[PDB]
Amino acid sequence: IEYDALLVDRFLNILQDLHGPSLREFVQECYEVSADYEGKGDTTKLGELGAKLTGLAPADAILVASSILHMLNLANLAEEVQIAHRRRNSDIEETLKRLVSEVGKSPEEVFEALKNQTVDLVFTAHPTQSARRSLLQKNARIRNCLTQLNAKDITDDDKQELDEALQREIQAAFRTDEIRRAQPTPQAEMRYGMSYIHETVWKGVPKFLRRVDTALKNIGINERLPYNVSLIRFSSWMGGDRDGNPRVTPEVTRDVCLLARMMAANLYIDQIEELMFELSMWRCNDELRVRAEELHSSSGSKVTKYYIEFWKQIPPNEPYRVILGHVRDKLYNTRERARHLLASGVSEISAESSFTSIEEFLEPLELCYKSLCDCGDKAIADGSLLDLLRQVFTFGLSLVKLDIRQESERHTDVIDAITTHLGIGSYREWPEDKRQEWLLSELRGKRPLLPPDLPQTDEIADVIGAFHVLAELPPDSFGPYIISMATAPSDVLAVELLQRECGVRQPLPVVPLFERLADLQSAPASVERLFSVDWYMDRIKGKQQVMVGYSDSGKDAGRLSAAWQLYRAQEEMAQVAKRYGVKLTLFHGRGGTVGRGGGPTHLAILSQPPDTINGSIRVTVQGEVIEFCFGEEHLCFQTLQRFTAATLEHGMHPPVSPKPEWRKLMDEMAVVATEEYRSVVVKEARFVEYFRSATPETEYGRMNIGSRPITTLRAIPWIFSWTQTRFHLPVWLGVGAAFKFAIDKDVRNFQVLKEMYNEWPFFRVTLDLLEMVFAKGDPGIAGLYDELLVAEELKPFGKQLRDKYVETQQLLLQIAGHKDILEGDPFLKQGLVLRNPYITTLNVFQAYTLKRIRDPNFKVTPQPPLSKEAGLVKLNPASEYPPGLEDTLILTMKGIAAGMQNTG
Amino acid sequence: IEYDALLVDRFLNILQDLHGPSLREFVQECYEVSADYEGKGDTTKLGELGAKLTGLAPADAILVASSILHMLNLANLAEEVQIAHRRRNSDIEETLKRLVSEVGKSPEEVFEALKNQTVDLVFTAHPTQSARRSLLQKNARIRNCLTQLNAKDITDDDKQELDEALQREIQAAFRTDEIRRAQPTPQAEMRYGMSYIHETVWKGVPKFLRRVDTALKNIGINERLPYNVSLIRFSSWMGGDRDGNPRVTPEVTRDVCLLARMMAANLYIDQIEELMFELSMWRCNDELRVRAEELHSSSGSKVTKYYIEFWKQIPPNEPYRVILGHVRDKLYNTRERARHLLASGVSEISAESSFTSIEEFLEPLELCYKSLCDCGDKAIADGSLLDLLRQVFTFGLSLVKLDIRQESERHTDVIDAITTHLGIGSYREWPEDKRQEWLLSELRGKRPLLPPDLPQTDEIADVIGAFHVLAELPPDSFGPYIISMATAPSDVLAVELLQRECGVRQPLPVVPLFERLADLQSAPASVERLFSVDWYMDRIKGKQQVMVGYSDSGKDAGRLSAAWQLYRAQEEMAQVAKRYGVKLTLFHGRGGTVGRGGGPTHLAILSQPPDTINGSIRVTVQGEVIEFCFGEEHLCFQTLQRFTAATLEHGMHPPVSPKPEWRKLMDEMAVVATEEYRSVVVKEARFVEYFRSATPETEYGRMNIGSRPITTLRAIPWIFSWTQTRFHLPVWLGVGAAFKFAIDKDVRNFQVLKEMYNEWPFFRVTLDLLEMVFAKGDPGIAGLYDELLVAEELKPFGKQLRDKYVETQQLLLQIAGHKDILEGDPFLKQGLVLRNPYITTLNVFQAYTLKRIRDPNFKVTPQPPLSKEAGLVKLNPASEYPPGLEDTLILTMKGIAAGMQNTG
Repeated sequence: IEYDALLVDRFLNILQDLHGPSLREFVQECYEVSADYEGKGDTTKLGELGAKLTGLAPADAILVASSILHMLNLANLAEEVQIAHRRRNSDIEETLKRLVSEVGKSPEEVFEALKNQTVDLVFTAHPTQSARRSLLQKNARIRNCLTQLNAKDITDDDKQELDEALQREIQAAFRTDEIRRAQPTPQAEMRYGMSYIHETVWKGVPKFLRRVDTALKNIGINERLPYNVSLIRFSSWMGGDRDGNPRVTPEVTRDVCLLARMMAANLYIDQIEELMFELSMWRCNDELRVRAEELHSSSGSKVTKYYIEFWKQIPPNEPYRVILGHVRDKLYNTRERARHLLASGVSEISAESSFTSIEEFLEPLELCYKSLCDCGDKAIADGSLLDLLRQVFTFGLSLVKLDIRQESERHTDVIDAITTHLGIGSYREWPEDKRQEWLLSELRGKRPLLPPDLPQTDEIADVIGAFHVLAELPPDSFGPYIISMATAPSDVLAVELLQRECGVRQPLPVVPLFERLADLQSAPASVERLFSVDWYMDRIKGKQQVMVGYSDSGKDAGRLSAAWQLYRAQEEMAQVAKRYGVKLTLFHGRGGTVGRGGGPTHLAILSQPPDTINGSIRVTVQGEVIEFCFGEEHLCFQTLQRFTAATLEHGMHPPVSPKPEWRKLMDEMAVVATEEYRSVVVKEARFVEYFRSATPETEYGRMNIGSRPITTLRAIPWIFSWTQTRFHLPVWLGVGAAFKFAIDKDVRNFQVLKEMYNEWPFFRVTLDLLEMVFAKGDPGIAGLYDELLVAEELKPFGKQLRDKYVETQQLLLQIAGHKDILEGDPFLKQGLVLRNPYITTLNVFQAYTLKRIRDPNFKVTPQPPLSKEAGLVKLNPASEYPPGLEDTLILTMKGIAAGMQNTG
Repeated sequence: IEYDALLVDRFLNILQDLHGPSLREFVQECYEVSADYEGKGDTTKLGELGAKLTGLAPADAILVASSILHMLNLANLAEEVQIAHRRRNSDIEETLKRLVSEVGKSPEEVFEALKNQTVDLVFTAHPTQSARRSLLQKNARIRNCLTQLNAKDITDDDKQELDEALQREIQAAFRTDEIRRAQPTPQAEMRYGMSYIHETVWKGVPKFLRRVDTALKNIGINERLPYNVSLIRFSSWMGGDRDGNPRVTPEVTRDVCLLARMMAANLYIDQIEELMFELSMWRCNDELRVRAEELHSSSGSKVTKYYIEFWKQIPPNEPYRVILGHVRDKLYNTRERARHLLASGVSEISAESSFTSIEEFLEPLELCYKSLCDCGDKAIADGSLLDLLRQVFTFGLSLVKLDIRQESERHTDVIDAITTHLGIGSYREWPEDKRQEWLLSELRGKRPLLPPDLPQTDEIADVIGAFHVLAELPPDSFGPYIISMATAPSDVLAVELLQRECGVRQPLPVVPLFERLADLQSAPASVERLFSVDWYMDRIKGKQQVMVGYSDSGKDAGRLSAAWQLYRAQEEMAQVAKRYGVKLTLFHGRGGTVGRGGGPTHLAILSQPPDTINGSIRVTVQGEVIEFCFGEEHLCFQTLQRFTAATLEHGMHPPVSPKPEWRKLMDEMAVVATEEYRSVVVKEARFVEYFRSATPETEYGRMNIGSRPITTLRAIPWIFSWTQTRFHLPVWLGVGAAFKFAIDKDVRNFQVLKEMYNEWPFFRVTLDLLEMVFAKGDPGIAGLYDELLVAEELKPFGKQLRDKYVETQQLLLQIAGHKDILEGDPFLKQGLVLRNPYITTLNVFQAYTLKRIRDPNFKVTPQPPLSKEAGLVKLNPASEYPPGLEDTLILTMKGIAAGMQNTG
């Protein structure tokens, strides 16, 4: 609550210096009026505030909007810092002690479990990130300045300077345009998510483990965690996922996957280069002695004058510096090899001259470790050496594995053209049992099918291309090959074919994507049918993985229905696997907002059926969230902490399995929910009309968050639209009726709901999330958009919804036993209280802007300029909307999303 | 005394945890014992240790030697922390206040003077760094872990993980052979001293400067210190100084001056890259709008796939990023250019393709700074953009300038031979008057001289070739050409010629190096003569530099004499200059030890004739001192602080000019101090034998410190010798007599001696330095080497010096009015008490070790190996001296060197 006033005060001043009191006063007022609204709760303020803003001139409007955006951002920044300081002044050491003590588990059990556990976090570039790298940068700088600013040992002059620092970064950020003017490229996006790896996660992982070691010893286990074990791994979709996005061509993958390999190569060099300086021992293994001597006579060259450190030949007097040096040289060709490959077509540098596999890079390293531990000096080995070893297992030769995605109907096109051409029918019109026949005969065969004279097609080729590249690059640089909207088992085979048929060394594994409601239901079906194919079941080798999507599930049905459906689905799927003895691991397509399956990490894991993780899980970090989770130091350390602590516990101390009673009621409710949902968003004709009216869903594409070039469509904008209007329709629409039903059915059921909310994790967490949403909603604000945009005829329709909101919230609070929303979290409300008034301003602002943009005959009374006098307006060359209107709008969305902490 | 134990304690725990509880104890005992002598004086106990020590197995002798070495080392580490942590609770701001407040100066007068001040700190690689470069890395590591381990906001886990690291690091340095086996190379030496630049000084400079900006504000001036103004500058000798060192071929010169530019260009990139992410405003100069418009308009729309950031074309909406990006590329070439010129022979990268002059590089950067200013974002410009500008004006493209040093005679060798080969006789035999006449006319001629067919010694080449390398390399990468042993005006005119006769664009400026007493006295004349030759005066352009040695200077003549002479030297020289209106600046060849003109920065600059410094001053940093003065960041900041402060005062608050009485008496004691001096080193053949008899001089080389191979000895080895044996004979020799004499010549002089040590800065510092010297010398250890290595013959001669020593020390304390030594510095004495007992033990282990070499028939009763065991000793294959002696001797030196915190 302190830093808040600090960052804000600072900003307000800069504002005044750059633009003069007049304007600083305006922003100052807006807050006041919004306050009276958020405080006394009198709706007259919103209308008054509206008069204040509709008068502003283009430049002032763009400024005013921008001003609130920055203040809001700052708020979030202050909050992070405050959270960090507090909580230091959850934790594995905790969960271990708790598991061993309370739950009582042999430390060996823990240790083992820990060893056999792996949480793969895959970053994805879903258009969920609003801020641009430019501002995200200034932020990390302000965070850092704000921290050192609270240093309890900095002199006077010291502080004085740090302050000046904080201010100019604030001003610099204020001075840059936050409206990304062009759509990013797939390569640019990968360069974004990558920034975190070589800036916070790279040197983070090793530290995280050091703590996981300290913890282990604190529980008795006087043994560090083996460096080969990898508790957490990072994968990426930036460059691999090409579903619905034509811009991710097969070359884009070569480039991004090559560039990433160069970065790793580069990082490790700094590692080794120094490591050499540290391992200056001479007492070595009988084994290392040999290995070293050989490299001594083999090199013989020392003329490397361009080497800053360790230029002339290293004497065998320093055994490790010898091997390390070698490893380094090979590392340079690996970096340069890639450079050329990227720059020109090829490289003079030979394949054998560089590292092409992880084993090739480990053998030398591992050697030093053994040598050290053997010749005594183990501790010296457990130092920087142990850290590097861990990095290699976590990051490997290409910072992160790359997944691949593509809707199967594309694979059908390819396979169909191949059959048509060869004169053997239309694979398309083939019955599933027929396709499985042909496809299985082929997989068993030995004779090539891919005809060289095959008639290509931009897409029929774009897909073959992808596969080829998969063959070019190493086997390790890739993750699984996901098949969007793929149903029948033939769909998984058609890919198994193309992989080998397009020549692929170690064909990557195939994993289906069950997201649409329907697919999630018939999910355990296709799953079993697939384990019934001998060939497959045989090449699979026990290990199997399937991806479950959280976004579209509740888009076509309720949130409640979907939430339960995904539970059931991954619940059964876990048996259809257990029955066929396959280690099925689930890939969770969790978003940023609760509406798309998001929410606190430990809670989300706890809400998953018992016995369906067992130390193996993949989870998506959608764009925006990457910032949230690994933006800072401590932040990253928490995300890693959180994930492994939850996954570990969910295994050795599973959640409760739903009582038969609950299941029945749950299944029954889910129906009511979906019937309630589809009834209004689907069955109601004029709904969509009302939808594209009371919300800025239409203007979503203007922000330019991604590189993807209507009722039945898109989900990110869907969630977004109501998050802006602060209504959250989608997140709760079902729940209203689902509850009233279980009660109107039998009065005693109410006591059941209360029973569930108190004993069933899935259910408590599900409700607990909806409370947070309601805590960020405001039917008042929703009404304003209605009144201003929604037509007269359907005006009353809005009110109905407005009522369902309230009704659902009461029911929600009763079941939970809360007399007040977020009655549980006091600080979470404190924050809101400070924020809300700023958000409410941007709301009213957005509301009237849309009003002006849509109704060109909406008269307004223009006020006199405020800022000291525009090119600020000329920043948007050709705009379809009049003057400041566009930029202003993009700004409001930018900020409202900021204050809310969520884009979509 | 805090870490003083913390560190030592863990060392032992590791020591016994690695070699057996016995060795830990033995080492303990040897201190326990030696602690008694230092606290008693009965040299009787000493003999005991000697017996035991020599009776240790070769392997154990090493271990026991290294232990006391690594221990003593630690003491120096814990002491560096004990100072920071306690000081963190001299200063320019202070000095600026004291000047405007107390001295009554105009804040504008102080600012102005600060803009015209400059302090060139010249790093050199003298064989003074008796520390392994591989060991230094680990010391820094330790210091860092010691500081952090003593924070307050760290947790228990944090503390345990840190203390854990701090040990594995101490164990790392121990498990590493501290004796360098292969002698260094000129390239390896420039590399050692260079690390400090990019590892500390590169970032340090901008910081120190901002602070100065802060100070200037904290006293009035609300304007920053212009970025083009450089308070400090960095220069090197490493690769340019070839005096006395043959191994520095003219190739090594281009070699290092090339590598340096590759590093400079390199560092600049990391900076510029970063600053590209910062400056992201869209507002700019009409000038910059135009400029950036062109760059974007041209240079295609190319993408650089191997570029991590800003790979694609930059939009012109980011003016600053356009220009800066172009600077980055220009930078990448420059970095690649030199990279090639080193490794291969030439480069494809064009001349225009990269940066050649600082102007090319500045022009753009300055364009931005002014653009940001004009457009209101001065506060933004003063951020990272200023720091870079400050670096550019301080490091240039070379990073550090290079001085070239060659003995005067070596230039005669050439000129003499190019006359002998031509018609006219011999230069060498010509009278000085002749030399000037000829050389002058020759310099005014138009017809060549240097004959093609001229024969060439392996020496006449090494000098003429060097002159060619200077022709090739760029003018900005060179300092002056320093003529060691400068004597007469011809000496300068000879290089003035040779230079033009070997073809040089910008003939480096030539500067005399008056180092022998003889030349010092005559110096003022020479300097005036050179100002007399119209030709020279015209090429001088008003400025003039002249170095003055301390090392060899105090060699021929006693310390006192030399010290006084040097004063008069610069005293008159200044007057001469002043007479001809020449901005004479002096280059100070200050050593590391008091014997080579060492001591506290401020004290030193203080003890210099008033009105000789003012504008500028150059100072050397002899190898060992570099680690000192720039080892840590806090060290660097303070060093910069010290110089600029001291230097600023000496200008506005000059010291007192000696009183005629003082002058006279000084001159007198001067001759008396040399008399007693040379009389024992020159006018005595019995001496030379005692030297090689009592001090381990002939062992200096066994350390492979630098690459450089009676009066035939250098300064360093000289002092090194008497410093190990704790006698420091060369530093106090003359003094004793100078005093006694003036005490007899008259009694009123005792009151005049005291009267001087109170009011005259120079006379004070000199004695104060001495007191420290004596504060380290112990005649006990002095004579111990007699009864062990001194010939029974001149055994008394030794005891005769013993009495002069003690007589001198006594009289000193009398003049200073002190009871004890360092009486006025409880900290230091407290340090000797805890450190000495260790140094002693090493002296004991050294005096006997020298005998086990000098006297083969020395019977010593062996003992059982204390450690748990061969290969240790077999680390030195080809060694003349028996088993563990070769190594133990070098070790005992290295160890004592650390104890005394000085070598040469």
